[PDB]
Amino acid sequence: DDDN
Amino acid sequence: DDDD
Amino acid sequence: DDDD
Amino acid sequence: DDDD
Amino acid sequence: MKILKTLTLRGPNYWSIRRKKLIVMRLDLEDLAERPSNSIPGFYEGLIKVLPSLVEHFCSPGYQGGFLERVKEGTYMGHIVEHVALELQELVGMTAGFGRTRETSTPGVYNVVYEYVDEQAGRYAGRAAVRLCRSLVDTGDYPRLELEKDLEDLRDLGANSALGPSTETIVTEAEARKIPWMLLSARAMVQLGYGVYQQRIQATLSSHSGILGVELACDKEGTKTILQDAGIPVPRGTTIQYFDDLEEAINDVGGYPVVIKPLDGNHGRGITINVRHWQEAIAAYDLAAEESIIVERYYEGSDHRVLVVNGKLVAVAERIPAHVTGDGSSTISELIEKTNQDPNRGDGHDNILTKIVVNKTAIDVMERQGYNLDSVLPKDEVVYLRATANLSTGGIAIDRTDDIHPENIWLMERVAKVIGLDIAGIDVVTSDISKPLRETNGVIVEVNAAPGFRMHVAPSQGLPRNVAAPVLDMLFPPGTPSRIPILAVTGTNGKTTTTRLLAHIYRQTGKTVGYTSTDAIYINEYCVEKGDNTGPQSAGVILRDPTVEVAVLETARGGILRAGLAFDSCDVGVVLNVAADHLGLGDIDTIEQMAKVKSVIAEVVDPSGYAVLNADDPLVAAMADKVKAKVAYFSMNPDNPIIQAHVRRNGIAAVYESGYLSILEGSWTLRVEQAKLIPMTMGGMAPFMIANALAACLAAFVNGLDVEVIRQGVRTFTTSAEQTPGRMNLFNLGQHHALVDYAHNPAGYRAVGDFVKNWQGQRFGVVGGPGDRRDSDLIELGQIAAQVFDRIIVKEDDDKRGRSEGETADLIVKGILQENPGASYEVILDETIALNKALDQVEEKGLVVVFPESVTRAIDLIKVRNPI
Amino acid sequence: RKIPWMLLSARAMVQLGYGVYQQRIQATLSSHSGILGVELACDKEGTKTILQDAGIPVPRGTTIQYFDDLEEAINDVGGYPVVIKPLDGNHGRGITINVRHWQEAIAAYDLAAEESIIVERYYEGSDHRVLVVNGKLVAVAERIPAHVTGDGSSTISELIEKTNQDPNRGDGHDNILTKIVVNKTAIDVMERQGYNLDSVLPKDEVVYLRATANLSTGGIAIDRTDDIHPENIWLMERVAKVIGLDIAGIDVVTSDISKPLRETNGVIVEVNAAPGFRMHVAPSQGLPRNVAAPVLDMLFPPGTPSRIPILAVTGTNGKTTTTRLLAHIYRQTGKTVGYTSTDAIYIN
Amino acid sequence: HDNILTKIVVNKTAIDVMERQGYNLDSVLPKDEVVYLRATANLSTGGIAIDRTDDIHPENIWLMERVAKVIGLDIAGIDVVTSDISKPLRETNGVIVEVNAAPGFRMHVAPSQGLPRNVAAPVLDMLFPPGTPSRIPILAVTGTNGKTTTTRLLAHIYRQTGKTVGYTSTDAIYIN
Ligand SMILES: Nc1ncnc2c1ncn2[C@@H]1O[C@H](COP(=O)(O)OP(=O)(O)OP(=O)(O)O)[C@@H](O)[C@H]1O
Ligand SMILES: Nc1ncnc2c1ncn2[C@@H]1O[C@H](COP(=O)(O)OP(=O)(O)OP(=O)(O)O)[C@@H](O)[C@H]1O
Ligand SMILES: Nc1ncnc2c1ncn2[C@@H]1O[C@H](COP(=O)(O)OP(=O)(O)OP(=O)(O)O)[C@@H](O)[C@H]1O
Ligand SMILES: Nc1ncnc2c1ncn2[C@@H]1O[C@H](COP(=O)(O)OP(=O)(O)OP(=O)(O)O)[C@@H](O)[C@H]1O
Ligand SMILES: Nc1ncnc2c1ncn2[C@@H]1O[C@H](COP(=O)(O)OP(=O)(O)OP(=O)(O)O)[C@@H](O)[C@H]1O
Ligand SMILES: [Mg+2]
Ligand SMILES: [Mg+2]
Ligand SMILES: [Mg+2]
Ligand SMILES: [Mg+2]
Repeated sequence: DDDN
Repeated sequence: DDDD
Repeated sequence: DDDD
Repeated sequence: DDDD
Repeated sequence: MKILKTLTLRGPNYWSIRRKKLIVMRLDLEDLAERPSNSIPGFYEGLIKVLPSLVEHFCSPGYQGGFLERVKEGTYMGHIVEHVALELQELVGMTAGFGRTRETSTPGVYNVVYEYVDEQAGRYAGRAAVRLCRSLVDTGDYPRLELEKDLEDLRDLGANSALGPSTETIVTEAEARKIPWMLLSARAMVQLGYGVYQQRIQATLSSHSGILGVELACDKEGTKTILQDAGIPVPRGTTIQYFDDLEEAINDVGGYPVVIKPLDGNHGRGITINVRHWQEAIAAYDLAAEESIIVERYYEGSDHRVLVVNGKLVAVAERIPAHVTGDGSSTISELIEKTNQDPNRGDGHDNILTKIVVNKTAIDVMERQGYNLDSVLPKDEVVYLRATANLSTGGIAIDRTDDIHPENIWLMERVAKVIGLDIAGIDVVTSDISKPLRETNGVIVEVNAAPGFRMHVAPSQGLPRNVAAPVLDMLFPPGTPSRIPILAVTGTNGKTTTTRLLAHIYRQTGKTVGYTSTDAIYINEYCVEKGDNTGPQSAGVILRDPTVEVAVLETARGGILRAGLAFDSCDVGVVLNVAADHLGLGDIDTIEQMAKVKSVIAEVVDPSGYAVLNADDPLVAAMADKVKAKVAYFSMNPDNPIIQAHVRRNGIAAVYESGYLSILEGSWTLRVEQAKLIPMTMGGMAPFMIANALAACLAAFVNGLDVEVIRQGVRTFTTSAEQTPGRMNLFNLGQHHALVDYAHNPAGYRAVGDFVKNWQGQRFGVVGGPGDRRDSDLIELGQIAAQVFDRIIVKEDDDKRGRSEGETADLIVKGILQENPGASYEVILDETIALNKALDQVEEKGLVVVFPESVTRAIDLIKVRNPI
Repeated sequence: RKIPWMLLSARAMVQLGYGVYQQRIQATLSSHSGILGVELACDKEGTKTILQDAGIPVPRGTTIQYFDDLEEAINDVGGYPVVIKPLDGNHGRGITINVRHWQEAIAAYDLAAEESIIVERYYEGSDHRVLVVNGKLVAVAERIPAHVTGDGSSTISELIEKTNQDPNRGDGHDNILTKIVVNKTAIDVMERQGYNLDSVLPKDEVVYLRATANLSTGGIAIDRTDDIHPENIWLMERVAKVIGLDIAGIDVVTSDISKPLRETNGVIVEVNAAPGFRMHVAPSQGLPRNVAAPVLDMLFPPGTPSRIPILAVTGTNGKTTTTRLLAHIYRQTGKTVGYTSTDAIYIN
Repeated sequence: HDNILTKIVVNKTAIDVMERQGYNLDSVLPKDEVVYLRATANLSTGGIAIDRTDDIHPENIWLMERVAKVIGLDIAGIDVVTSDISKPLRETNGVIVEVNAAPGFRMHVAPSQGLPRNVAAPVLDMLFPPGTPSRIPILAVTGTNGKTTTTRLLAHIYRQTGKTVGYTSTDAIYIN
């Protein structure tokens, strides 16, 4: 996943 | 087994 | 069962 | 005597 | 109507701080967006006849029927899909009424937000509302069969996820006491508390229940042996291994009034309680013989249950089996129908008592008493319909907690301690609980590990008891914490740097410190996981970890917008800055909206805690009026009017003054250290590093650390290459320097540019600009480089080539020549070993600033030149 | 340590200490071992789920409920070098550790099928046992299965007779090591290696006679307690705390215990509640460890008593009167006082 | 105390101090020559005080703390003569001249050079250590009728916990  |  |  |  | 995207939020979020459980649906109104109900004949009458309860819905009008005052004057399906999803959940017993609709993107796409109770039931209701609403704008009705089946699916979805009643009881009290809780991924366990203070429960077992105690309690022969060797009264009895020795056993036991049980334990099966004759013993035997304690003396009295929690008595209740009485000269079948109509009787747990059921077992129990269904009872005669008591079979439970004799209290507590169980149910047979068991000739029959609670929290007679409170008091004793400190850091730029420094400072106190960043998850300098670990799923790894004493978490807007915050509340909330990054994503187009996302951290700080705000930032300082917590401020200018007004009211602020980083506490000034002596700050020449240091120092201070600890922490902190790659990596190559950094939004280009301006060396060269995935801010970058560098060479033709070829470089050249067309404006395009290798074009003590697409390559190539 | 002890009348338990300071043990379980922890440790799927959600390295694998889906499972796992186990836990039975071919998977499957974790990636390395007692590491030992080596150009049956005469080998617990027994299972293990009893081994070639290590079957145990890397120590202690067990045995597969598990690509295979001690107190190589001392230190922490005061009264005349008065005096301090006399046994 | 510093007063004692230095009131001084008008320092006589708290060497810190402990005083002023407070006293040949019980604070809370220090905070921290109370529970009872009866019952209930309970009524003042 990507959290930004 | 639970709740004896 | 013991001594696993 | 105080404040030495 | 099409659904494009669905998000489930679990925790404080953008839409609401208190409404933690929300579903956000991105709904595409391909049709209907052009037809505001009046344009859809029949779409008023069909909706009200299908869902007649939709009068209880209010909208802008504060009226019953406020929803229905509209509908005919449409809302373009906003409100209608929203209200239908909420009502479909209400119709099956799940209560949720918060909701909102907002238009986004291009016309016709809406964000529909509604409250849920159960996660799957919530999403189901959303999809069902869309189908119902789309049928009624096609035709004038919705077939009842397609409504009833959906209501049936919602009832099952919300049933499958339910906690059992013993866990609901503990959890409800835990919430009243502000103890956080989580479900775990295995064996139906629930976690209570964070970090080193966590406890686990499962139903009526807990982290304090020992295995030796629980196993002994399940061994009936073992239990009896241990208790009689302690001087505790138990039934007299023996053993027969399925030989016809029944007639011999009664010689040791005391004659015929005996109890015959299956030798093993397989529910209440094959048991005769009061054997009166030899042939009865044989029939009991033949049933006992079905399984793998067979002749016990029978004792007279009532069946009492005693609950002991921590070696201390909590509750006592008397249990009686289902029965009817001679309430006039009526028959048994008439008496059963008369009392089975009592309003307190029904199925499941929706009542106190349940229904009496006549079956072959009721007939067998009545035959032994000399009665059958058509028999008329003598006045006040009682007939039992069951052999044993149980609320689930129609019996009753009477609270007798205040009638138990002091000696009996002492004995019950001693029994639990002898068998080694914390939470225990003790089964006692006695004619009078108010007299000592030795005088009434009573006995202790069974000790049960992990007992249930319905009979004590919902008795049929007497007053209900709060059973959970004594359990939580042993798990979380008075005066002790259930939480560890949480320091949450957010803002557009500077989070990772601030997070590593703050964790470093706490670590100097010798505690275990866990933290999450965009690079990895760490505990005391060991890496647990690598990759972008911001967001609620990573925060959970630290909070569930049994060794962590302090949690420091960088928080990003991706995590907030996609799933909410993982922790509900915190002690320190730090907001560093708001800037125009990530606009257009996540339905946030403006800076005013971006500020509402960042303010989520400030608004979840516990009232006893602090919010740390940047007084030099007009969007951030303004958050002070939403915060319920105390407010502390930091700034790079001691004369900032906010700071002055604040310290005059005895607040706390951190400012940069006279070369020092200092804390203003009321009228007193505390100097921590000099900017030039703190290694993360490049000799005091990087104002953005100073601001990040002030925020870390102030957060540590307001949360109770001493100044000396803070000084030690700032002095020993480093941000060298390969620890913080791409973040101010300055390389020394003889009389020459090169700097590798990785800006994104314009604020990072200005922050680096100020470092460069202070470089009292020779030429200032830059070897780059933006990639192809930026919006129209290429000119702004060119304008920034134009006034900071005297050697500007463009390489914006990277390998990714997100758009065409060299157009990005062409736009940068346009921008840089707009402000200062006298800096050798070469465009070379290549950025592998072409422009980032051409360092020999810069004289001694000049500085080369590199903005690579890939940091890994930039810091590899610079090493080929053998740096110091 | 002068701690009094007694046997109890039920379930083979032993009591340590008197009155309010008593503790109970049973084999390797104690009064400090929680039930939730012990049950989780016996649930292999549950254990794996809890540990991977904590960032702890475990084997990659899947589930097949006795359907011939073996060929599909290898697609998620990583190809043919896999481990096939009985789905349930019924001793070391029906297990193939290194499956190399499709038909082998089927034979393994047919044995796995006997019971009620079926395709796991196979990892290379030695089998190490780590003992943790109170959230703190106590001992580490490397286990190797019964084997013979190419100690000159001799046959396997000759090599077995040569080493099975070693004076440190014998029955029960009267020795350190035990005897090597050739049976149909030794033959099956040797066939997979390309050898049989009359085969001559190349110098220093090793042939295993058993699939798994165990001192009771003729294997060996080497103490490696002082060779374990600080990061690996940290991880092992964290594993015991995550699964909630005080005394735990952790089974680790790795090629080198002196390097971090993430660098050697090692895994944690099993967490065992209530482990035995022979391999740590009587190793075949290395120095013996006092395993009990860390256990008694958690049960009876330094500085605390294991006994309650005892006042014994005797003599021809006056005992009962003196006994009741003395008990009465102590009782004025608010303590629980128990006493025995010729009339009765009383507590408070 | 309406200022930081006070006035310089010329008197017979200023004259005596200047005579020993070879100067008098009409003398012209060489550039940067310093003439003292008093034998000893004191803010109340027109001298100055400079904060040097952050310039003291770790060994000197250790020695000063040991001196207070040897003489048995909690709050103490120690008079030290040295040419350089940043070097160990054994290297600069410095001495400890006097230990003063119960010292004053003006020179530390209102210095003429350097930053002011919050001297009181370390005193209150020893008297009322962190985490401890400075107050006892107070239960105040009022109203037109029933006060005395309510007061005696409430005091009786608290007393069952074994604490010392004091109370006042219209009849008397009682303790336990
Ligand atoms: N010796 C006895 N004298 C009188 N009543 C007894 C005697 N032994 C058991 N009972 C009662 O008869 C019932 C039998 O339950 P038992 O003690 O066998 O436990 P169990 O096997 O868990 O069954 P259940 O679930 O029905 O309680 C209980 O209501 C108990 O109170
Ligand atoms: N306070 C600041 N204001 C403006 N720019 C800053 C500030 N601090 C750092 N920067 C610049 O922005 C860059 C962002 O680095 P950092 O990793 O600290 O950002 P972040 O906001 O934590 O991360 P991300 O954008 O990856 O979520 C820094 O390398 C620097 O160039
Ligand atoms: N994925 C794997 N890769 C390599 N070796 C493995 C793997 N899984 C298990 N083993 C090893 O194979 C053996 C199988 O034991 P397993 O883990 O199945 O435990 P068990 O059922 O208690 O059996 P046993 O009593 O033989 O240990 C052990 O020696 C273990 O170290
Ligand atoms: N110190 C004494 N010396 C001689 N006679 C005593 C003394 N104390 C008691 N007696 C007498 O002896 C009797 C024995 O009473 P007591 O129950 O105290 O004796 P005991 O020795 O404790 O008991 P027992 O003989 O039953 O074991 C007393 O009732 C009294 O008459
Ligand atoms: N709650 C009440 N409401 C009304 N009258 C009360 C109440 N309690 C007591 N009284 C009456 O008023 C009288 C006042 O007695 P008490 O000493 O308790 O009064 P007080 O208000 O405490 O005293 P004082 O008026 O002397 O300051 C009692 O004797 C009784 O007759
Ligand atoms: Mg960002
Ligand atoms: Mg970051
Ligand atoms: Mg006697
Ligand atoms: Mg009064």
